[PDB]
Amino acid sequence: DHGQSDPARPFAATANPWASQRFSYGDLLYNGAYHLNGASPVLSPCFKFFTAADITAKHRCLERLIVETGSAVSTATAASDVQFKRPPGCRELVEDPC
Amino acid sequence: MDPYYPFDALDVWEHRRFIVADSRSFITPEFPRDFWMLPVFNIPRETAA
Amino acid sequence: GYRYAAAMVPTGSILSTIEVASHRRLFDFFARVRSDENSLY
Amino acid sequence: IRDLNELPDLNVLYYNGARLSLVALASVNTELRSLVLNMVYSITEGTTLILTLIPRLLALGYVNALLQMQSVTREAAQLIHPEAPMLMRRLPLYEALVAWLAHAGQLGDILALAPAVRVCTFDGAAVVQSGDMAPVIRYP
Amino acid sequence: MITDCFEADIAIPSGISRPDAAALQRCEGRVVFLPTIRRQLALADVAHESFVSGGVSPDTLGLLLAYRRRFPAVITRVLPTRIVACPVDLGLTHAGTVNLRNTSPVDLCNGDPVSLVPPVFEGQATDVRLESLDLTLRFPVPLPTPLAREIVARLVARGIRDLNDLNVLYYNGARLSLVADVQQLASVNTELRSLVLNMVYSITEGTTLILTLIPRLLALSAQDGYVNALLQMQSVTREAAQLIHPEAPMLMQDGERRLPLYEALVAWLAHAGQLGDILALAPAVRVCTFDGAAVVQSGDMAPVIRYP
Amino acid sequence: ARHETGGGVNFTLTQPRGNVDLGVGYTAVAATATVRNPVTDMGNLPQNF
Amino acid sequence: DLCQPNAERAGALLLALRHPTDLPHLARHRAPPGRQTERLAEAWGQLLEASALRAGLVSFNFLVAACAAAYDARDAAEAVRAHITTNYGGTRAGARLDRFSECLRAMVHTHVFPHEVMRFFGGLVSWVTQDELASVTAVCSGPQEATHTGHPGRPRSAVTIPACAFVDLDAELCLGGPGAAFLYLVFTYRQCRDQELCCVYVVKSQLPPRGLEAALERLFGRLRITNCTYAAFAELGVMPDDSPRCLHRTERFGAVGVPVVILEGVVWRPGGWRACA
Repeated sequence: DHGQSDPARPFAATANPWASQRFSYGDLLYNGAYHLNGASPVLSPCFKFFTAADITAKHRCLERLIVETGSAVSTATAASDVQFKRPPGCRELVEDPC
Repeated sequence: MDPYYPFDALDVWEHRRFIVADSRSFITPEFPRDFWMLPVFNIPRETAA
Repeated sequence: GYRYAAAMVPTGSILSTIEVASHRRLFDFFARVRSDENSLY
Repeated sequence: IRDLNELPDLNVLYYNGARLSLVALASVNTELRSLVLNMVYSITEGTTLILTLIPRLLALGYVNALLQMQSVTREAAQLIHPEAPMLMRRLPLYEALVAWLAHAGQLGDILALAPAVRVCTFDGAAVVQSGDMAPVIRYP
Repeated sequence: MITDCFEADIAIPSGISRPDAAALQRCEGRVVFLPTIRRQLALADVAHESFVSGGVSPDTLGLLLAYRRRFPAVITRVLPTRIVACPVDLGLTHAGTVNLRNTSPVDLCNGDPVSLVPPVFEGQATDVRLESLDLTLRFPVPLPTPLAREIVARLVARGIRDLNDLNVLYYNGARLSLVADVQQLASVNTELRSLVLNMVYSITEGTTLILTLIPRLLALSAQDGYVNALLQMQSVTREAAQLIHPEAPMLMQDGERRLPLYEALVAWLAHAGQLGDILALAPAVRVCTFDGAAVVQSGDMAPVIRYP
Repeated sequence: ARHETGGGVNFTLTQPRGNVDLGVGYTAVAATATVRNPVTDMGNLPQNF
Repeated sequence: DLCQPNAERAGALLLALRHPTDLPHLARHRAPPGRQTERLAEAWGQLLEASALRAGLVSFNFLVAACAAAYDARDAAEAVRAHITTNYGGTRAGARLDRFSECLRAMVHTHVFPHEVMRFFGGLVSWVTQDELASVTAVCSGPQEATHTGHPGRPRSAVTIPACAFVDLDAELCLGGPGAAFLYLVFTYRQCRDQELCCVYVVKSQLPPRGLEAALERLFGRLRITNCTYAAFAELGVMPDDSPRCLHRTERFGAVGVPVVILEGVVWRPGGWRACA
C-alpha cells in the first residue's frame, strides 16, 4: 500500500517505486511466486525480502518468533562450490536476524 | 448407392467403466425399409396465382 | 472396542446356545473370529 | 546393420542423467557381426514367408475380414510398398516355416537376457555406484 | 513351507485293485496338470475324462492348448491314500530340487531347459489306464526345448497343408518320426490366427530398410562359409532376391530424430522372438544334476532347478 | 533387529524415548561469544539470470 | 513431495520411480513422427516448479486420483481426490495432481510410457519422517501380516486398495472354483490426438500369467480398436489360500471415507513388465 506511510520511515511511502510496489520491476524478478529464476541452482539472496507468501504466512507471536530465529534453517549451503540454494534433503540450523 | 468408406469393419472389446475417447453411433428403425416410404410433398390443389 | 482382559474373569455364563449371526441386528458391537486373529493380542 | 550397406546419433545413451559412450570400435564390429548376420537373416526369411502366405490364402472365413481391416494402411499398404520393388514348379513354402520357427525361437532365448539377480538393499544407499558392492538376493 | 513348497494333494478313490495300485507307484516322477491350485483334488479332475471337451476328444495339437490353460505339477510321492504333487508355477521345493523322469527316447544334457510335450511319437502313446477306476492318464513327455520348438513347428505346418514328408526329425543322429494324425480344423485355426497376428506386428517401417540388404546377403553367402552354412538349402530369401530387386524410400518422415532400425529390432523381438512360446508352452524347468554326469539318460530321474 | 547383508549379519539397536520440557517460560539461553572463519569469501560475484 | 507415508496408513502399495532427467531426452527418440517431443520436457518442468511450492517415490493412493478422470463409476474416483488435497504434506497437492496427471498424459503422448518408469516397491510396514523427507521401510519379498511393524503393540498390517482400481476376474466369468489367487498390476493406454487417458488397475485372478493377455483382449479390446501397445501388466503377489478372502469397507483417510477393498494374507512376489504391440 503506497497510499500509506512506511512503518519504518513514515514520512515517505517508499524508498523506491521500482521495487516496493506490487508488480514493480523488482517483484517481477524476485518474487518466488512468479518463479522466474527457479531453474538456476545459484542462491538468490533477496528471495526472502520480496516473496509475499512467506511473510504473510509467519505468525505474529513474539514469544515464539524469537525461539525459532535461533534455530532458523538457512537457505544456502556450506558445501557449495559457488553458493547454492539448499538441496531439499539437507538442513543447517543457522540463526537469522533477517 | 453404397456410401464410400476407407475401412470395412473391426472387432474390438470395450469395458464399461474404462471407456476412454468416447464416440457415438447411428440409428436405423426396426421395421423393414419397405415400410419406410419415399418422401412426398403434395403440391396444393391451386396456386396463389 | 471390546475389552478382552475383562473376559478372563467373567461375571456369569450364557446357558443358551444359538447361532448368533442371525440376531446380529441386536448388538452394538459384534465380531466373528474363525480361529484366532492377530488383533486379540 | 548400418555398416553393412551409420547414423548421426545412436552412439549416445542416457541413463540416470549420465552419458554412455558405445564408441569408446573396429574390433567390436567384427566381434558382434555374427549376431548381425542372424538378425538380418531372421527378419528377411521372416518377412518373406508373410509376403508369400497372405496372398496365398486370404482364408474365406472371419480371418479374412479381421486381417485386412487390421492391416488397413498397416500391412496391406506395406505389402504393396514392398511388392512395388518386388513381385508375387513348386516352391517349398511349408517346409521353411519349420526352419524359420526353429531359428526364430532360438534367438528369443539368447536375446531375452533373463535377470538372475535382484537388489534389495537394506541399511544402505539406494544407488550403488561403480566399483562399489551391492547386496544381492534372488529368492524370497 | 507354505511359501516354500505347496503340496497339492490329489486324492485316490477307494476301490482300487492292487495291480492298479502298483501302477501308480510306478508313476513317481511324472507330470500332472492341475486346473486350480487347490490343496484337495481327485484323480477324476486330473485324468483324461476331465480333459475331454464337450462331446469331442481333442487331438494332439489341441492337447497343447489345454495344457497351457492349466498348472503343471510334478508328482513327488505316491502315498497309499493320496498323491502329493508340487506345482511348478509357484515354486518347486525348499531346496528347489525335484526329480522328474525322462519318458522320452531322448536324453538330456545339463543346463537344458525342459519343455514338456504330449505323447507325439510313434510307439510311444503310453497311457496308464486304471480299469478299477475307469481312468486313463496321459502323462506328457519331457524334452530338450529345441526338440519341443521343432515338434510344435511340425504340427502347425502340417495343419496348413490341410487348408488346400514333414513328419521326420533328427536329433543327435537319432532318426525319430512323430505320429501322423488327423487334426481338428477348429484347433488349427487358433494356431493359424496366432501366426498372422504375431508376424504382422513384427513388421515396422524400418524393415524395408533391411529388405534392401538382401542382395548384400547373397553377395555375402558366396564368400563366407559361415553365411553359406546359415541361409539354407531350403531358404526363401535366396529365391526372393533373384526375382526381386528391392529399394528403399530415400528419405524418411523425421528420420533424424528417431531411429528407424532400432525400433524394428525391438518390435521384432516382442512378436517374433516371443513366438515359440506363444504356440507351445514355456520351459519352466531345467536340469542341473549335481555330481553324476553331464547327461541323464532316458528312463532315469533327473534333478530340476527352477528356471525363467 | 537382525537383517543380514553382504554375507555379514547386521544388528541394529534402538532405544525409544520421550522428552517433555517441563519448564514454563524460557528455561535456557544460548549466547554467541566469538566468531571463527567467516565461511563465504565476501566477494563480488554478479548474478546471471 | 509426491508421496506421503504420513497420511497413508501401514499396508499400502508403493511404487518407485526412475531418475527424472532422462525423460526430456528419451522423448525425442521414441516418439513416432508427428508428435510433440518437447511436451514431456515442459510438463515435468512444471512439476518441479509445483512440488517446490532424485529418484523419489509415489505411493499408490496418490496415483489413483491422477487417473481418476478415466474411471467409470467416478463417485469413488472423486473420493480418492477428496482426501489428497486436504491431508498430504505439501501446499496444493491437487495442483500437483493436475500437473502429475498432466505429466502422465505427457508420458503416453511422447511415447515414453509410464509402465517403463514405475517400479514396485514393498508394502508399508513403517516410515520415519523429518523435514522434507522420510525413511520409508517396506517388504520387498515375503508375507504381509507378521512383519515387525516397529510398534509391538500393533504388530499387524493389512493391505488396503481403493475400489476404483480393484478388478476381479472370478465373478465376471462365473469362475466360482476355489484355489490360490494371484495379484497383477495392469495399465491401460489410450493413444489419440490430445484425448489420452490413464488408468491404474490391480487385478486379482486365478489365471496363469501366460493365460492373462487373452483376458486383456476381452475387457480391454475396446481401447485396442482406438489404438500398438494397449496394455502393460506386471505380477504383484499371491494369495495362498484355497479360498481367497476379500473385504469391502470404507476407511477414514483423515476425515474422508473412501470405499476400500481389503485384501487378506498377501505374500509378495514381484515380477517384470510386458508389452503387447
